[PDB]
Formats: sequence, C-alpha cells, structure tokens
Amino acid sequence: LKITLEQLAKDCISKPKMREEYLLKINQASSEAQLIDLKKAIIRSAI
Amino acid sequence: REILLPEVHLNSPIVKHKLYYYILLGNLPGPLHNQNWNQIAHEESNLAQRLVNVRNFLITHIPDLRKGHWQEYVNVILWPRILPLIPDFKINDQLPLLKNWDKLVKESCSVINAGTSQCIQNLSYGLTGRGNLFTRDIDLKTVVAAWHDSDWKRISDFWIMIKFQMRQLIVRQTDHLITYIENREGIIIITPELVALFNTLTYMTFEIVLMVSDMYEGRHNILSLCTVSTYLNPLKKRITYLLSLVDNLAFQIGDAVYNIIALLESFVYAQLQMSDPIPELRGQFHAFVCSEILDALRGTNSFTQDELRTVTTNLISPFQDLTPDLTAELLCIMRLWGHPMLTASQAAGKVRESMCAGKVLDFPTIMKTLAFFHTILINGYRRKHHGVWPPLNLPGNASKGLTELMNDNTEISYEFTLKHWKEVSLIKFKKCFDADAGEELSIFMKDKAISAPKQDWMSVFRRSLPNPFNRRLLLNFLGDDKFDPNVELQYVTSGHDDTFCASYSFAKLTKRMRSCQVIAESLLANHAGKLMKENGVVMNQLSLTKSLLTMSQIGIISAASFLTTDLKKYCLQWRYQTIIPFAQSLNRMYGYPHLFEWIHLRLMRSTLYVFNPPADTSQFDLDIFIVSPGIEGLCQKAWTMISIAVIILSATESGTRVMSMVQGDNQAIAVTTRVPRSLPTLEKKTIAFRSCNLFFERLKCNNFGLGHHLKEQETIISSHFFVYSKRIFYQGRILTQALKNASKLCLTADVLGECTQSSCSNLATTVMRLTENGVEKDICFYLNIYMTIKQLSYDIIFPQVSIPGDQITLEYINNPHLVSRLALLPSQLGGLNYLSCSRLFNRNIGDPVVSAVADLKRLIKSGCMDYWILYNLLGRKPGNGSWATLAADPYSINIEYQYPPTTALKRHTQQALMELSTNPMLRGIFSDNAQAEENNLARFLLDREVIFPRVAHIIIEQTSVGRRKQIQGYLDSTRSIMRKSLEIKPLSNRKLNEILDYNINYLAYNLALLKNAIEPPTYLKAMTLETCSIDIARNLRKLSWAPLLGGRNLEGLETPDPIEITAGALIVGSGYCEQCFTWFFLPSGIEIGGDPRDNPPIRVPYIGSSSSLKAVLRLAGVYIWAFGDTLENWIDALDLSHTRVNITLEQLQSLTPLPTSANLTHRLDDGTTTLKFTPASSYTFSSFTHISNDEQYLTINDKTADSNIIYQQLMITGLGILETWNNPPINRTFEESTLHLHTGASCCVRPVDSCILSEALTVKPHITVPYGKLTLLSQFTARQIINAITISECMYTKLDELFMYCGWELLLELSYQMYYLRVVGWSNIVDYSYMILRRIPGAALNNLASTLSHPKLFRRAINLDIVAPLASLDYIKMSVDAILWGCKRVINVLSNGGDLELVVTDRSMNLIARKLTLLSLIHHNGLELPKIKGFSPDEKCFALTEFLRKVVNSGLSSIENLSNFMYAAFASNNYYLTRKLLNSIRDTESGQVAVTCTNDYIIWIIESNANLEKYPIPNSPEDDSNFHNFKLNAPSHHTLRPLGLSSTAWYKGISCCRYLERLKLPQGDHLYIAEGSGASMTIIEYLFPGRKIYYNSLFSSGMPTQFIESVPYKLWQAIGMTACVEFIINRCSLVHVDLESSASLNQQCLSKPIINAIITATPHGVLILKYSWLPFTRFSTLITFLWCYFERITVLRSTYSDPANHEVYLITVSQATGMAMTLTDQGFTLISPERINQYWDGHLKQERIVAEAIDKVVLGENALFNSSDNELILEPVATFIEFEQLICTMLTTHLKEIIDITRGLLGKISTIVRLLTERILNHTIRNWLILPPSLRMIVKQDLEFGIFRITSILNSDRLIAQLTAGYIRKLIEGLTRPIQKQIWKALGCVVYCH
Ligand SMILES: [Zn+2]
Repeated sequence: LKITLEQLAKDCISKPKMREEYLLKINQASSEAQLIDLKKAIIRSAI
Repeated sequence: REILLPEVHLNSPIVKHKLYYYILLGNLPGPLHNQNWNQIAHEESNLAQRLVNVRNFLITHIPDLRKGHWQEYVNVILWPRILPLIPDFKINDQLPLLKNWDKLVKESCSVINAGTSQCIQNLSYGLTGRGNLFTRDIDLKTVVAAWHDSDWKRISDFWIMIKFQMRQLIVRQTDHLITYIENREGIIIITPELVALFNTLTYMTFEIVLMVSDMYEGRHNILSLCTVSTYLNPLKKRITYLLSLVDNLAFQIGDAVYNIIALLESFVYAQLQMSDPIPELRGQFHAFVCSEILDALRGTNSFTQDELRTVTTNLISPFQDLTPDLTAELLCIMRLWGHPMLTASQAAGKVRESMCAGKVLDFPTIMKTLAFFHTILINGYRRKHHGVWPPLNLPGNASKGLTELMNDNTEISYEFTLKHWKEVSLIKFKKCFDADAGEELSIFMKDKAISAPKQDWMSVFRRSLPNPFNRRLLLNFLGDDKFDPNVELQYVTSGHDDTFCASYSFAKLTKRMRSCQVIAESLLANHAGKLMKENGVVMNQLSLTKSLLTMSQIGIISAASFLTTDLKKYCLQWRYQTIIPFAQSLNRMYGYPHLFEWIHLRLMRSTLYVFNPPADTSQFDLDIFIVSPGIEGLCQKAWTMISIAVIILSATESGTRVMSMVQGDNQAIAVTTRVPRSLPTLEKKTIAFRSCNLFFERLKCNNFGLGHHLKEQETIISSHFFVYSKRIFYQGRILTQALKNASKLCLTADVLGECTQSSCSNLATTVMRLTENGVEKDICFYLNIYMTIKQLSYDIIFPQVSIPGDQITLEYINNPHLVSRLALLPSQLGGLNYLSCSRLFNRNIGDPVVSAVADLKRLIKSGCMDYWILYNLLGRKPGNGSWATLAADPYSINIEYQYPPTTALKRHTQQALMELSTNPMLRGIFSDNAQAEENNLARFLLDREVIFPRVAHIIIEQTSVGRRKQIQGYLDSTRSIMRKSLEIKPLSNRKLNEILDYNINYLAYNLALLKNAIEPPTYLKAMTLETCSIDIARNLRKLSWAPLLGGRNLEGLETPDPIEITAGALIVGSGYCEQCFTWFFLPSGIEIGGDPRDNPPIRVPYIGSSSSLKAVLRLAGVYIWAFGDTLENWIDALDLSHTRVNITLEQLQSLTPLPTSANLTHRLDDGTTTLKFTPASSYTFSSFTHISNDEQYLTINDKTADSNIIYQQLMITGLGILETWNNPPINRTFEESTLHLHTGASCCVRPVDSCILSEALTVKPHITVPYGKLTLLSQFTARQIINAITISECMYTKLDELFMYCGWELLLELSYQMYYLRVVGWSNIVDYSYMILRRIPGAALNNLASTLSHPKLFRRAINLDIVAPLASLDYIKMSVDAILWGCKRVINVLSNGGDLELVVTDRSMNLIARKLTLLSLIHHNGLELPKIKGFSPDEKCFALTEFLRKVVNSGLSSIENLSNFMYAAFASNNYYLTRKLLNSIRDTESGQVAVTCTNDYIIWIIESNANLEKYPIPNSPEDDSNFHNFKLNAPSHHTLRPLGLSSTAWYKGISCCRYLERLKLPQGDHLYIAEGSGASMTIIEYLFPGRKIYYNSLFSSGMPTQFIESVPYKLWQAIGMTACVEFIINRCSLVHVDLESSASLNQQCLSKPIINAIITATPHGVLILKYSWLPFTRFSTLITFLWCYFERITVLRSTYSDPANHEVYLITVSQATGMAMTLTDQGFTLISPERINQYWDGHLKQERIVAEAIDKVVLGENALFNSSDNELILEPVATFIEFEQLICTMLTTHLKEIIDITRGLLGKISTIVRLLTERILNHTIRNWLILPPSLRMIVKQDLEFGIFRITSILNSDRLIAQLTAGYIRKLIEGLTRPIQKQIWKALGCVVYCH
C-alpha cells in the first residue's frame, strides 16, 4: 500500500527533501509494478 | 457459602444468547427468537421478578420513563469502551474501605522503605559494588507511587468492588434477594446475574464483569510496569494511543474490530519483517497485512478511502523505530481487549463452510507421500532398534528393494525413494507388528468431555413445545464393570450404530466412542510416536528448547532462511478419501483391525451441531446444524505425522539441509546450504532467500496437491524470524515476551480452593517468571514486595467471605508495621515471600531452608528493624506433624500451616474417588489403612542414629505404596469433577471447619509471631550473631523436629546458598580485586549491527546444563548404600522387592547381581511426566561469554555432581550477574570486563562426612496384585574412553599401553570402514588417521582435560617419550597425536606379532571383530594382490582363509606365528568390570613401579632503544573451555626450601642475587613495594649493601615478620591506585614489586612503573618485577609498554614455580603516550618473536631437572651449597622402627573408641576419623626415613594424587574389636592443596634435618 511504502521510505532514506519529493510522487504514483520499482530505488538509494 | 465460591476469573465463553435472554425476559428497552414471555415468566424463574423490580425501581428513578425518542436514554450494548471509561462511578467520595486500603499500603511501604534500598545496595557491594546499571533513581516509593499515581486504577478498584459484591450475591443465591443502590448521577443495580451502569445506560451479565475487570486490571498493571525507567515513554505513548484509538474505533463500528484484533496481532510481525538485508519482505508482508485489514474494516461502511487511510496511519503510528523486543511486548499487550460475545450463527457457519469445497483428490501426491511415510517409518524403526523392519510384502516392483531388504540395509535413502512409486504396503488381515494395546493406565483414567445420545437438544437446554444426563467418563469409568480396551476395540471393529452425536461447544462425543478415541491416541503416540525425525519434540523442556534455540543458532554464523506458518483449517479440511492409505497401513501394522480411521469415517454419515429456531424438529434434517464435513483435534497425531511426510517430500523435491518443528497444525522450517563462507554476508542472505523461496513454492504446490487451502495469511518467511507457540526467536535469542506475564499479575489465586498462601505463591512465580526476561532484578524484588503487601492488604480488608468476628483482623490492620514484618520473611520458613531473592539467580534450588535463613540473616543485617524474630522462630512452638508427614517431604520444617487446602481438598477428592470402585484388580490399589502403612514405613526409616530424608523419600516413592500413591495422585482435579467428587458429601464437618476458615488461623499463627516473644537464653547466644546460614538451618530443623524425633539431627543435604558463599568482584579496564579462584570473562562485544563474523568472539552459548523392576533396582541400590553389606539390610531389600515387585514372577534370586553400585553421591532428581512445557526460559547475552575454571576449586576426585552442583550454581550466578549488568538496551559501550569470584572467605565450607548404620523396626507392607599383569586396565580404559569419541582416575596406575590399545581399537573400526579403499601400511594409515582424527573437538576437549593434566601423568608420558610438545603451550594436539603414536606403535605390533587376544564387550559382533582384525592385517599385509568385498558374515572370513593360504608363500615376519594366525575373551558390561577391577587392584601390589640449584637462566629480553617489531603470532591455545588444566596443582617443589618459615620464597631471592652479582649495579637503598610478610627481600640486604631500607606493605586489614627477625638487631649493633603511590613518592636505587590478577586486555599497575621513573628521578638503577605470561598477549603488552624510556631489560626464569608457565622475574614525554602506544599496538605489534622457543626448551629442561630433584629427595641427598647460605640468617616427636606396630596400636585404640561412643552442636565421628588419619599421616611423615622402599614409592604416589591409601591394610588383622565392626575394610579405604604443600615441606624438613 501507498502509506506502507511511505513509512518504508521515511525509515530508509536520508535527505528529507528528496524523501518529501518521492513521497509527493508515490502518493500520485499508482502502478504497483512501478511501486516495486520505486521501492527498489529507495533501497538502493541509501548510497 | 457452604464450599468453594465460584470462579473469580473466567474460563467459559461469553455469548449473546444469555444476555439477550435475560434482558428480554425482563421488560427493558433482530434476535434469533421471538417466542413467549408470560408463559416462561410463569415457568419458575424469579428472574422476571428480580428484573421487573429492577425496571420499576429505575422507572421511579429515571426522569424519562416513556418519552418521545429517549433523549439521553440509550441502551448502548454495542460494546462501549469509552463509556466504561466515562466516570460511571467517579463520585470522588470513595467507598470507605478502599481509603483504608490506600492508607495501609502506603504506610507499610513507607515504614519498610529505607531499609530495603540500602539492603540491596549492600548486596551489590557484596557482588561487585554498585550494581544495577543503566545509561534518575529507582526505589520502593517510586513504585508504589506510580502504581497509585496512575490512571485506570480507581476504575479497576471500582470493578473489583463490583466483582466482590456480585460474588457475595451469588453466594447468597447458593444459600438464599438482590441489590438496589442509589447515588448521585448514577444507578447501581446489582443482581447475581446482571449489573447496571448509568450516570447513557447499559447492562452487563456475569461473565462480562469478569472480562472488564481483567481488562482494566491488566492495562493498569501494564502502564504501571511501563512507568519504570527501563522501558520508558516510548511504550507508554504506544499503549495509550493504541488503547484510545482502538476504543474509539470499537465504539464507531462494533464487533468487526474484534475480528481485526486478530488481524492486528499478526501486523507487528510485518514491522518485525524489517529483515533489512533481504528485500521484498517488507513490501510483501507489511503490504499484505495492511491491505487485508483495510478490507476487514471497509467491509462495514465507515468510509472508503480518506477515513481508511487516516485510521490506518494513526493505527500503525505506535510502530516506529523499535527493535524486536519492544515490538513483541507490544503485541503481547495488544491482546488485552477481551473476547467478543459469541453466537452460534457465525462460527457454526464457518465450520459448516468446511463442507464440500471440491472433491479434488490427487492420487500422485498422496501416493508419493504415503511412500515417504512408509520410508520414514522404516528407517526410524531401524534406528530405534538393533533393527529388523520386517515387512511381509513388496512382491511388486523392486529388485533393488530385494537387495536392500534381504541384506537388512540399516539405511534407506530419501533420494533413493523419490525415484520410485509404491514402495511398500504392509496390507493384510493376519496379525500385529511392533505394537501392543491395553497399557499406559494414565489415559483412560483421566477424563475429558462427553456428549449425549440421540435425544440431545432437550439435554442441551429447555424451552421446547426430555431429560438431562450430565455424566462424565470419569464417574462411569470408575463405576464401570468388565471394561477393557479389548472389548473397546471389539466395539471399534463393530458397528454404524445410532449412538454417537458429535457435539461442539472444542468438541465432545459419547462414552464408548471417546474411550476408543483416547485408547487410539495413546497407542499411536506411544508406540509409533516414538519414531521421530526432524523434530526435537521428544521431551518437554531440555531437548525442545535447545533444539529450537540451536536451529536459530546454526542459522547464525561467525543459513539465513527461515519460515513458519500457523494453521487451523488443517484440522477441518481433511477427507476420508485422502487418508485411508495411512489408515490401513498403520492398521495392519498394529494388527487390530480398522482402528485408526473409524472415527472420522463415521463423521461422513451423521449430522452435528453446536438456541435452535424450531417449527417441529427432532431428527435428521438437511441444513444451526451441519451435516458431515474434518474434525478439530481428534487423532491430530496422524495429522502431524503426515505433515512431517509432506514436508520431507518437499525437502527431497528440492535438496537442502532442512530442520523443522511441526505439531498440531503449526510448523516452522529452517534451511541452509553449502554456501561459500567467505564473501560478505548480505548476498549470503540473498542465496539463502532464493533457496528457501523455491522450496516454499514447491511446498505450496504439493501441500495444495494433497488438498489444503494454505494461503499467505497463515505463513511468514524471513532470514531470522522463527516463531512457535507464540514465542518468537530473532537473531538467535528468545524475545523478551515479558509484558504479557505483567498483565497476568492477577489479584487472587486459582479458581478452586481459596486461600491466601497459594495465591501469593502463584503471584510470586508469575513475577518470578517476569524476572526471567527483560526487566532488571531490583525492580522485580521491589515489585514482589509491593505485590505481596497489596495482596495481603486486599485479603485482610473486606475478606472475600468477610466476617468481622475475630480481632485478628483489627490487630493486623491497625498497624502497618505488622503486615510488612509478615511479608518480609521467606515463605518456606513461614510468611508470604516465596523465594524471590535467591531464586532471583537460579531456577534450580538446592535447598530452600538454608536459602530461607540466608535471606533472613541478610535482610536483618541490612535491617528490616526486626532482630529478635530469629530467636522467636528458633524458640517457636515445635509443630506436631507426623512420621509420614516428614517422610513425604525432605527440606521440611515442622510448622503448623504449610499446606493450603488445595492439596488437602484434592487429596480427599482423589481418595473419595477411589472410594468409587468396581474396576479390575485395581481393588488392592486402594486400601483403607494406606496412611497407616506410610507411617509404618516412616517409623521403619527414621527411628535411627543417622537419618537422611531424601533416602526415605525416594524409597517410599519406589516401593509398593509408591505406585498406589502415584496412581491415586494422577487423577482429574478440575472444578467439574471437584463438585462431582463432593457428590461424596460427608467428608466431615470437622474437616469442613478446618477448610472454610483456613486463612483466619494462618494469620492467627503469624500473629503468634507478634512483637517479641520469650527468648531461650542458652541457644540464643549459642546461635545468634550471625555466623552461617548452614548452622542456623541445622539447629532450627533439629529443634523443630525434636518433638517427634528428639535428639538426632537429620543430615544428608543442605549445599549452601550462593549469595552467602560467593562474593566476587568485577573489573573493567583498570581494576584490582580481593587477593586470590574462578573467573568469567567478557570481551568488548557489540550486539547486531556490524558483521556476525566481525562480532569479536565465537558464539558459545550456555544454559542450565523390563518394567518397574527398574524402580525396584533403584530401590535396592539406594537402600543398601552399596557398602554396608549385611544379611539384614539385604534381606530388607529383598522384602521391599517382594513388596513393590508385582509385575512378573517375583524376584527370588539370592543376591541381586544386575543392580550396580550408585550410592557414591546424591544424584536424585525427578520429573519428566508431561509432553511439553511452554514458558521455557530467557537469556539474551550469555553468548559472547567465556567461562574458565582454571583456578582451584576441585582436583581429581569421585564427586560426580557432588560439588559440580555448586559449581553449576556459580556458573549460573556469573551468567546472571553479567546479564543483569547488560540486560537493558545496550551496546559495545562496555570495555573488556571480567568477574573474579574470589570466594575463599566463605563463612562455612563444612567438609563432607561418611559412616554406616542399620535401621531395625521390622515392619512389612502387604499387597499382591498385577503392578598377574594388569594390562586389562589399559584395555578397559581404552574401551571406555575411545568409545566416547567413537577424569584421570583409572588412568593413574597405567602406562603407554592405554594409548596403544585405544589406537588399536580405532584402527580396527576405521579399517573395517576402509572397505578395501587403498590404505598402505604407514603412509596412508597416517594420512587417513589424521584426516579422521582432526575433527569433532568436543570429545577431544574432554579427553584432553581428562588425561593431559597437571599431575606427573603428562610428566610420565613425556619422560616415556610418547609425544613431542614442540606460543607453543598447546595441549589438545598432543592428546590426539598421543593416539597417533599408539597407532604407530600398533603397526609395529602388526609388523610381527598376533598377541593380545582381543576381547568382546554377541557372536555376530565378535566374528565381525575377527573380520576387522584380519581386514587391517591384510590391508597392510598385502602389497602382492588386491581383495574384494562381498557378504557380511563369512565372506571376509573366507577372505582371511584364502589370502592367508596365499601370503603364507610370501611373508616378511617369522613364519610360525602366521600359522597361529588361525587363532576371543568375553565381557558383559564396561562399568561393572572397569570399576570392580580398579577397586580389585586396591590391595598390596607394587606392579606400578614399572615407571622406575643454579640451573634457571635468562632470556635477556631486548637491546637498548630497539624498534624492529616482528611477526606477532599472538596465537593462543585453549580456544574452547575444557576442564581446569593449566597450572593448578604440582605441590612437589615445595620440599626444596625446608625452613621454619611460612614464605620459603627467597630461593628465588638468592637466584636474583646470583643474577645481581652477575652484573654491576649502583648504590644500595632497597625499595620494597607493598609485598612481604616475612619474605624474600631480606636476602638482598643480607647480600647487598644498605642502611635503613625503604619499604612498605599493602594496606592490610589487621609489619614484616622474618625481616625483623633478620636485619634490625644486626643494624642496631652499631596496594596503590592514586594516593598511596603519592605518599610512597613522598617517602633512588633498586626497587622490588610483585603482583598478579585476572584476564584483561590492558594494564592496571603502571602506577609502580611511573613510581620507579619519578623515584629514580628524585640515575639508572635497575628494578625487579614479578610477572608471568599466562595470557602472553598481556605480557607482551607490558613488554611493549616498557620498550619506551628503558633499555637492556632482562628477565630470568625461576625454579620455585611448578612445571608450568613461569612466574618469571624481570629486572617518550608522558605515560599516557606509552599506554595508548601499546594499546593501539594490540593491532600489529609483538616484540618476543624468537627467544620464546629457547624459553620453552629451557622450561622443559627445568621440568626434567625438578623431576631429578624429586628423585633425589626420595633419597637422603640434598640441593646444598645454598641451603646453608640461607640458613646463615634463617615436628620433633619420637621416631621408631616399629611405627608399624605403633599404627596397629593406634588404630586398635581408636576403633575401640568408635565402638564405645556409639555403644552450636556437633556431628558424631567424621571429625575424629579425619583427625586419626591425619595424625597417622604426620607419624609416617616423621618416620619417612624408616622405609620399606616399596611402601615408600607407594605413599609417594598417594600423597601425589592417590592420597593416603592406608598401608597396614590386612596385617592389621591382629577378634572382639573386629567382630564389633566388620566394615573395617571400608574404614581402611576412605589431599587438599594447602595441607598437601604443608606436608611436602614437612618431608623436606625431615630430609634436611637428619
Ligand atoms: Zn557459610
């Protein structure tokens, strides 16, 4: 679900602004496959 | 009122039928019924009357009796929670009693406050000093305040008062109106069935008040425990926000939230699905659970998206930034909201939906699974046997089956099976196999539920338009005639009869059907259930826990693929058509036809049900009601078996190492692979995940194939996320599932048998269970105190059966002092403190009594302001008790009230039940005068000189009355059968008088323990001024058991209490401790976050580590005591045998041979009657630990758990202390830290005793029903030892033959394994021997510690040139290389020689032994032609024949013995022969003789200003903990300094003086630092110039002795940390220092080095420093620290050390710089690179030289030319040749004295026996130079480990003085470090004097 992955992001990535923007988009994003894509992007985006 | 007021905590479902039935019976504001009300009002209710008076009273007290729309008048039964939250009764004029509650508890807490704090603080000082650490204040006041300054409290007290009122009302109803209570803005209607709430009004039935009370008290206790700083505001905010939001949602919706409640528990796992390494699992499980709860909510019209998303966010908000433990706690409290109210419709409809869902039968999968089930069964039956597995079938397909069957292949591979179909079907109708029925009397003597026959609905309830039955299988079963499993199994193989009506309520059936059910369950789970694989479920606790924990551990490395599921439908999903193969297979396996499937079978043709909407219906009706589906819990044994089958089939489908647990329907599986174990761990988790993912998909496919709606909502997978029985395991730990126990902090006892005592006990155990995990201990102590206080308060004020009659109530309540004074004594010795302090650190007990008095003494010394109490209880009135009363229990103190009515009521229950009897020969099993027989046995056992409780206990447990006792004990004791037993109403009134007012008289007795009573003056001072708990317990037990037993005090028990004996102290960084034994170490290790491989240590976890003829054998073995062997005592044993033995033809043999000798120690333990035990344990940090006992506590002995028990208790204690030191949220913040248990200053060690006696009172019970050279030493020792790998006693009188023969046996076994695979004589033998030996370190560690130990054994072997010891201080390799030499020597034997006549431990195995021998013989002795393997029995025998007839033409050795190659000693058991023959060699025999100072130098460490550091090699041996062996005990060399002194050290002094004269030195001032009590230093001045020494000693709690005996007249002729070192430097040549401490990775005495620096400043005089490399790292660290501002340092080895690591003697800008230098140079620096080998060979030279010195001192020579040099400054009793006749006379007189005597306080004889032997030892010591050299070497060995085997053994024969005591042999055969050293030096003085 959207908010579940929002929480995942909040607990995963570092830059609060980039977090804000990825959140702004994921609430608009609606493709479950693209949700998995953004999820893997979040995980590998920990730098 | 009459007996046993009803439940106080619900265990019955809460329904909607009953509440609606009540409220609609009344006239009060669409149910499943609208039938009639006036008729039933007439129908004998009185409920109508009660509720109509309720109604009209409310009418006269409501303004709105009948208005438009009910303005504020809402019948809100829709489970309001915020409304009970609403101030319903918060009229702040509180009920008067509860104010007294508060006053009493607060004042008692205040008065007891100040003492307990400093009490526990002093207890901390005793352990290490300021324990209970966390990185604020804790106290009793904080606890009590938080519990009374919190919310939810007043409401909980209100609801408790409510519950009490309702209990009073229902009691009235039992006796025989209702209660109407008015008050401001509220109405209190109290009926025995309903209560009203209104300031918005509602009703509540009975069970509802129980639910709400439990709920509120629970959340109260939860937030209370949360208030403490340990688990602070995070969890507080969590619970409060969650409670609030959930209550609001429950209001908004209703029952639906209850559903999501279940779906909410699984949600936290989703968060705990933060298995951050492996992805996709977050977005898998968190998403799944969130979406499913979204559905479960939006399905009931709250709102679609906005409300949904917002409520989901606000609901998950209590789940952030939390590590597992807190989240698991949060779950265990998330269940606190009570259950929903039940109704037949929903659940009946679901379990109906368990009807037809598709007859999807899959023959392939079921057939493959039946095949694998057959295979598992076969392999298991093979393993759990020597093995036959005899199937009478398989004519079908497999000639491979033909081979692997006809050979009786003990193994059957799974991969072998997967390539076949239809492996076997043992299907017949003929006979039985490996099973039998009609046993295990436990099952059908224990009862279960039972339904009614066809006419049921009437018996289920009334209101129709017909009789009740209300029986239970226990009643009729006991009152049954001619019953037996056989007739039952005949009914099983008989009818489709219309006499079974399956009911549901978790379901019941009829009498005969349920009997068949229990019989079948027993048969399967007993005979087949034993066959186990892929489950550690054998026992209850040890194997179960250890297996789960260890699968979690092997998941961890230094395998991350776990999964689990919990399923329910797995019961109600199965089908007959898909289980009958298993049915018929196991059927014919057990012979008895059609047994294992009939029950489910019948459920196909019948209807069932769980009130009922009728028209006119009483029979079979197509559908409330359900028609023939699966069943809940019947035969789930076979369910679990087939589960194992399908799991193993899945495992074989995709090969992977799988280990699982599966029971009921739930299971969990871990899987690991052969992953390369070097690359980073992340992709390791990735590979593990891929493997387990393929596995799980295949498992899902198959599981559905068998037909199983297995879905995602039942399963969860991760890396380290194990789950089972609501206990989750994570990252290799038991999660702190503590807070649930918190909510189980109830306010009263179990339901039955109300009594204060047991209540507190339960409470105690509960909070003690709390102690096990999470919360620290001090809060637990305080919380137990507060809980007992508040509980005793709640009991004294408004007692549950309140009557103000007695004045004990007022005399208790009027003072708060009394209740504290009564809640502060250990319950075992009276009081309500059930062992929360001592047990605070060990689940084992030892003795509680000594622990009770230890706790008491510790409290009073710390101060509870009651000292006289000890004298009062000592002088307390000795209770009555009885003989059998004490017999039934050891550890007992005769007091009046130590047994609550629960045990008494249950005992009378089972008794009056046995009274009902028409059964089989069980008749004699119940007798009238059994108690008379128990008291007769007690008289027979305890009316003697020396008395032991435990022996009488076990001996009555095992005898005939033992089985009667156990049988009549293991009945059913539930409330139902309790009332059904009280159907035997006339117990008594006297007994009733006893029961119904128990607590009154208990409180009266403790009132008799009021303000100080009379004090007996003699024994008061005789025992006051606390000395030891041991002696106080002794005297107390004696004096209190006097009234019956009188003079004799009982002994045989009472190992001491930990907190008294052990004190210890920790060390962190720099620290000193008490002057030195054992020590726990802890490296600086972090929790998770780095790499488990980078986590510094290796994780070594540690925890608390044919018929009843067996029982009669234990009986005899413990009874005779195995040493006192008369005709009388053995006749007694035979009579006890005729007593209990009722099984076979009674044992009439003369003298029991088979019973072994086991009286040596007290290893008596009991338990193991259950299947599992759920609340296992907790430990979270004792993994990185490193225990070590290399310091003295024990030598070679025959303890065998005598002092290993206190040893184990010390292990537990250290583990617990360290855990508590790091129990909360922690990190690496603690540096390398140790705990040293210097426990030499224990008040009492109390050495052991030993004697004999005979009891004689001749009473009998009565019942008869059904139920030359000794190379054999080496041989048998090799057997017993090498059999373990597959103790150095019995290995002391030996030589190299032991290793020779163990190597020989190992060669035999491995060579038989070699199966012709080429192994040449020397080369390949050596190779494969190494390859197989250098494995499995465990037993190798054992053998190492066992044989390679401090005594000459290692010296003997190395002098015999058996091994080669060349930092290099290793031991284990030597051990195995030892075996190497053996094998090597063994081969030389086989080079030429066929001697040694092999022995067998029947004829098949010894033929195979000959096979082994010939096989190896040829395997080397070939080299001319190969040979082939074939049949087992004789193929290799005829191979011997042929190959011998061949090689007889080509040989290397002599020819004649080859002929003798044509041509087996016997044995029966290893223990028998080994022990009896090692004690057989214990006569006069000298065959053991077969074995028959300026020499220490320098190492001159390093050159001036030298900086070339080399290869460190800091490698250390003893990586794992064997038994204590590095430097313990070699007291030989003490004879080398015979003086009149106590130090004797200065031999090292003259060595250092030699070194000094070996070089130049500056002027002499002689600095002596902090050491010396008449010690070495003198010599220096005696040999070097100085005037007025500069000397000090350590701060000593109390001046050199000998130095003032040396210097001062010859002159008169003409501890430090910061300040002491400063005074020292306040007061510049040579200085002398010496110390030692425990393990640490830094320095702590650099103070004295910098002292030397600054003092030579105030110019290069050289120092003297004692130090030793036990941890060579630390040595080098100190050496590196020295290599800074100093040059040409030298170190010199001594010869005062035993053969061991030496105690060697050594001669930038800021000190912190060098400190940090060496510390950071731990990384890459060591500075002792080459000379270590020279050191080592020198130490070996020294061992040889000191062995030579021992040889010399066996003669009259000396080590002179320096003895006189020291004597320059520096026991005469008569000696005779016939001191042998002297010994004869002395033993004669002393044994006459012993016969004469037998004809605070003291023992009897052990003291004088030890004193006699000691005096004889001293006589022999003085007369050493009178010497029969044989006896001289014998006593040399003895006094060297084998201590004092008496010399004049049989020559002491010379009648009356012998006839008076025939056990003189055992008297002849019955060593401590200090006295050992004393007598060594005494012998040295003897040799030097003459
Ligand atoms: Zn003691």
